[PDB]
Amino acid sequence: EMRIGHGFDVHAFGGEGPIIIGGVRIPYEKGLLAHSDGDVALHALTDALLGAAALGDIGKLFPDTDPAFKGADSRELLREAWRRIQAKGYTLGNVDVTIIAQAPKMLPHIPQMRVFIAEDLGCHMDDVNVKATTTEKLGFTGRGEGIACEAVALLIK
Amino acid sequence: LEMRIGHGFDVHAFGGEGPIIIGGVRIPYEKGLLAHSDGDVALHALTDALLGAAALGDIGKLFPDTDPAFKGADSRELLREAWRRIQAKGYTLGNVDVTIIAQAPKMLPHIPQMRVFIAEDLGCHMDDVNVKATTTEKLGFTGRGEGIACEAVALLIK
Amino acid sequence: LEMRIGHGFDVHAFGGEGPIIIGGVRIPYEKGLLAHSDGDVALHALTDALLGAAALGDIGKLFPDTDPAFKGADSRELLREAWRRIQAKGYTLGNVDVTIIAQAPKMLPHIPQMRVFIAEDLGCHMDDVNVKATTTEKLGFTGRGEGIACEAVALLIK
Ligand SMILES: Nc1ccn([C@@H]2O[C@H](COP(=O)(O)O)[C@@H](O)[C@H]2O)c(=O)n1
Ligand SMILES: Nc1ccn([C@@H]2O[C@H](COP(=O)(O)O)[C@@H](O)[C@H]2O)c(=O)n1
Ligand SMILES: Nc1ccn([C@@H]2O[C@H](COP(=O)(O)O)[C@@H](O)[C@H]2O)c(=O)n1
Ligand SMILES: CC(C)=CCC/C(C)=C/COP(=O)(O)OP(=O)(O)O
Ligand SMILES: C[C@@]1(CO)OP(=O)(O)OP(=O)(O)OC[C@H]1O
Ligand SMILES: C[C@@]1(CO)OP(=O)(O)OP(=O)(O)OC[C@H]1O
Ligand SMILES: C[C@@]1(CO)OP(=O)(O)OP(=O)(O)OC[C@H]1O
Ligand SMILES: [Mn+2]
Ligand SMILES: [Zn+2]
Ligand SMILES: [Zn+2]
Ligand SMILES: [Zn+2]
Repeated sequence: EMRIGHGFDVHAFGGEGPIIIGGVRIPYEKGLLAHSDGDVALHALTDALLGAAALGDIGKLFPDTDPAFKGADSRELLREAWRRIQAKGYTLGNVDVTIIAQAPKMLPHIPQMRVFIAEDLGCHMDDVNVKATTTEKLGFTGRGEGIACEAVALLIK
Repeated sequence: LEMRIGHGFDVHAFGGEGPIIIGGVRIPYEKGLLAHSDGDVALHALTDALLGAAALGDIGKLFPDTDPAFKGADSRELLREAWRRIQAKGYTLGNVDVTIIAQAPKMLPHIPQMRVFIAEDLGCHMDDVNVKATTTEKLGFTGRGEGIACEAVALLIK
Repeated sequence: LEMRIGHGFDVHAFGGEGPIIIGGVRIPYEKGLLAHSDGDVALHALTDALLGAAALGDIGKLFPDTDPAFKGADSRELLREAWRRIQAKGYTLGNVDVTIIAQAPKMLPHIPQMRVFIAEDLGCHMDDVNVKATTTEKLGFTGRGEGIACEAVALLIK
């Protein structure tokens, strides 16, 4: 059996940098407003993984209303989601993540992001892709109001 | 033997009175959605993903804005009919995953019923259907309460 | 038997004179698309989907906006070079599905020609390439006619 999933997330800028994306602290004039650590990339990825396993989404598994997850390490959440996916008999095919942001520059950090995500999913780095694109000053990402991220995931068996 | 991927995306603007129909579910809201059909963004994006996997183009290439026969149409009927044409070509369902993007109303209490509706229209197990929701934290047209967007991916098997 | 999924997304802003180039096709329009290369949002998003599935990064990494060698670049050359690298890694094409998000110009008449170009660029049959277009009902930056967005998913086989 092969199964696909798709995730999508958005956080607004606010407060002071740095931002955490893909598990990586990236310097920036602004921070990301969030109940958790604000990791848009890892939230979208988790949604894509949960989606492929028909387990719902981060909001189902870890509510924005529970004080246990305030300030939470989004990597913990990723690892918890992954344990529950594996408990259902799933194994990783591949993941592909798309960070949508006018700034900061993401490319320097992508290698460490992939290190983190490969480790969290107990897979090879070769099964994890991350990329970035701007929207050329258009939309809320273009105007510097926030960052969006998508992910797809392919699961096996 | 063969596996195929599809992607769909759809947007409707709010307008007039509630309720809204999303994933076939009547959801109470102070506003409705503007559409030629019933406005089911979630089912429109799903349909587009299924047709795209089967390389049959899209929902426009089957049910045009022009035709007055599709006015107020049950998007489930469109879904079932696109599904018939996809099956006519040899494909069976792998799985589908749908992402509703909206600031409001809350979608989560309605997701189980949406999945029941979609699993039936596609003749599959409910375990092959996933629906989720996310806000854009007040950002963009969805964040400002102007509309709702939905995305879907589908895997088909031949 | 190994299959891999990829996703790409891109946006370009309108500006300067038409025509625009989308999916390889010169499309008459009142404004152009501002880019470093020729501005083909569709092929960029598609290239990213393919590169993503192969875990080769993205177009910005492969073809930096800083390098003058890519000024005015034919996006189809970028697509074919990315594809060559993916194939060197042992991948063959499952299928692709592309969604153009634009208020105008009208994409439908041009889609057959886009599919021919993409099919040629990937050494595949047209059956394995789906392209569709949709609007966001006058919402957001595409709805206001500010630019054009494109998403793509891809399935690769090793
Ligand atoms: N319109 C919406 C948007 C999100 N939700 C749910 O609430 C949770 C929190 O929303 P966000 O992920 O957008 O911060 C989501 O995970 C989703 O399950 C909802 O029920 N209705
Ligand atoms: N830029 C666009 C947008 C939509 N369209 C067509 O309009 C149909 C319906 O899309 P919308 O009603 O969301 O605009 C699609 O099937 C597509 O063929 C187009 O040809 N060019
Ligand atoms: N926030 C961003 C946006 C884009 N990028 C990178 O810059 C390059 C070009 O981005 P654009 O597609 O928006 O022109 C890509 O390589 C992308 O990986 C980045 O490193 N950080
Ligand atoms: C998920 C996808 C494919 C989104 C692109 C669709 C779109 C037109 C967004 C508008 O930008 P916006 O949300 O920033 O609206 P605005 O520019 O009016 O703030
Ligand atoms: C991830 C969760 C978990 O507290 O927190 P946020 O940081 O608000 O992130 P988002 O994906 O916007 O909402 C889902 C929440 O469940
Ligand atoms: C469902 C159809 C047909 O009435 O129209 P709407 O419901 O308005 O949705 P839209 O995204 O404008 O186009 C898709 C059409 O197939
Ligand atoms: C395609 C490249 C080539 O210089 O430039 P642009 O044509 O500006 O397109 P975009 O996707 O915005 O940037 C990525 C670059 O690789
Ligand atoms: Mn998407
Ligand atoms: Zn989040
Ligand atoms: Zn629609
Ligand atoms: Zn581009």
